[PDB]
Amino acid sequence: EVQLQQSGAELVKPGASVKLSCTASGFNIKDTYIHWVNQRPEQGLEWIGRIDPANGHTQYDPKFQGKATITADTSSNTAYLQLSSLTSEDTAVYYCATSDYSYALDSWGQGTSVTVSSAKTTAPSVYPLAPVCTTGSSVTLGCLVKGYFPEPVTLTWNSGSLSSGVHTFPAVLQSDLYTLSSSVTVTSSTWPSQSITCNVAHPASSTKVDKKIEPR
Amino acid sequence: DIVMTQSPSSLAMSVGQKVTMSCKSSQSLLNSNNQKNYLAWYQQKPGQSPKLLVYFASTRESGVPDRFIGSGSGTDFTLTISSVQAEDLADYFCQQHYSTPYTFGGGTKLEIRRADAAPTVSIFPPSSEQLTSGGASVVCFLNNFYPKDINVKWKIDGSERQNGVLNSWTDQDSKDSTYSMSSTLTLTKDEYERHNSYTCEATHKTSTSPIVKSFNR
Amino acid sequence: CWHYPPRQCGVVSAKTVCGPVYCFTPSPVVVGTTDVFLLNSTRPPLGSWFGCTWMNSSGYTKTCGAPPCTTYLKCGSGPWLTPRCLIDYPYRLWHYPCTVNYTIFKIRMYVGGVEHRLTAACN
Ligand SMILES: *[C@@H]1O[C@H](CO)[C@@H](O)[C@H](O)[C@H]1NC(C)=O
Ligand SMILES: *[C@@H]1O[C@H](CO)[C@@H](O)[C@H](O)[C@H]1NC(C)=O
Repeated sequence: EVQLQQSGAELVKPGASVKLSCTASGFNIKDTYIHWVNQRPEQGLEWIGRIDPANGHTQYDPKFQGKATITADTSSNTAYLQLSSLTSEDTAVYYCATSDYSYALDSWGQGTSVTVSSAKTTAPSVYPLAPVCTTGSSVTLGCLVKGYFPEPVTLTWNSGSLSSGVHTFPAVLQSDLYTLSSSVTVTSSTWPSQSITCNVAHPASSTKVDKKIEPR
Repeated sequence: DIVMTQSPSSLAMSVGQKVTMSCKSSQSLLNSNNQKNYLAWYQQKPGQSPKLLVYFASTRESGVPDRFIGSGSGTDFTLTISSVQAEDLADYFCQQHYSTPYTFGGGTKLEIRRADAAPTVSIFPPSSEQLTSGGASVVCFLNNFYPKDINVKWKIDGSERQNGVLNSWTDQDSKDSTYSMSSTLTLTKDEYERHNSYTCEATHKTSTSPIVKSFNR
Repeated sequence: CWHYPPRQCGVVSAKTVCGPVYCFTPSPVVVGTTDVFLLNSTRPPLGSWFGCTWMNSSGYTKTCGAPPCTTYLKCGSGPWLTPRCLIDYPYRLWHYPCTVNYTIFKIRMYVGGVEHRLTAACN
């Protein structure tokens, strides 16, 4: 199976430079073109360039010439995208993709989220949201992930085991701290007594918090 | 560069109906030596990475449902979903993969039309942990409603509060086709302690009557 | 080339080959000794390789396939995908010198539902 594993999220100051990696498995990257594409928040897709890992030969969208550099290391089946002199306008999700001779993009990595900002990293406070002080054969718990930076965080309920009934909401806002929330709805039974915990990772601040939800 | 233009910007159809969207290139994508048109279609489900549906205008990618059908030639292209499914909600992109730079269309957002649904509402007071760190957020969840457009009035003692309140919508659900929404009134710990009580009102087209959740203390 | 379509693979002596023995799954792999010989295999949805290619002492490019009947999936006997194209690999230009004029292309191929990425030299 053709698979592309991309490196983790990046915070990077303006003017600075960052290097992303794309690691392929289940095939040899020599036999493909590896492309990079970006997607700015709520926006469309845009080709950056590609490389022939058999060649080293690269092609770019002239507009990215000078700011993007694609390379590849065939001994580790990995391609790289180096970006330099970044600005806020480059804040985006960066994807790598395979093509054959056709250049149609047939397989895609999960993407790498790159935030360009002067703001300092901040870990979030994580607040268990319990219902007020009973049961209409349905009950909803909440998790409030507050005041962090940058995007992203990952939230799960009891380590992913609990998934249906889950609504996790896109982060806001602010000045300049993000706030995110998640609701989980379960059958009024198994809560309480069977305990529900939301699990939040803010990778940027190396934060990993499990907050059990408890009756007030 | 070749300009790609997609139509329409958004789409809404109910499950089972036929879906149609189009793509115009500023010039021919026809490889003469090949008699192939180098146009591709991609699907991007919310929070996921794009995935290839069709390439060479009409050749369907391996592992892609037969309901997905790309057609046309020259400078006019269409992607059609013969009978749409709940899971097909996505942004759809065309791309010419003919010449560098391989340019993409601006995308068509496909949504699923379904029956009206009123939200399930839940109000949550600030946790203890947050009140120690000196703050107070009241959180209101409005889940599994349709259509997207909903309004939340946060009432503190019958008097509307419109500052400190933040709102956030999910994308459309890939199974029941609803939306959910989070509303979070955040005040000062003692602004929260100075007052009582706290209410959020969910006014939807689905009723004359507001769904209302509240609490005291 | 000399082209030559070949017979079932069978066992080749652990002392006749000069260099490596490549087999094509269609992906180019390199087979070895005991646990370089026994290239027995049916077509790779079910079985290991479509065919192989090596080089005896005399400097002759030896090939072997499976019993001859994408049409390559049904019945292919090694490196050749079409009469005009063969699967590229390190020892391609040794094993197939007549093909140095061939243009190389990157391609995709499905075998029993698993995707292979190959480079092909054509014409
Ligand atoms: C090499 O191959 C040629 C032709 O296939 C054959 O006649 C010869 O016997 C082979 N020599 C050895 C040492 O295998
Ligand atoms: C490649 O095709 C051309 C055109 O028919 C011809 O030279 C020959 O068939 C092939 N060349 C070689 C070296 O096999």
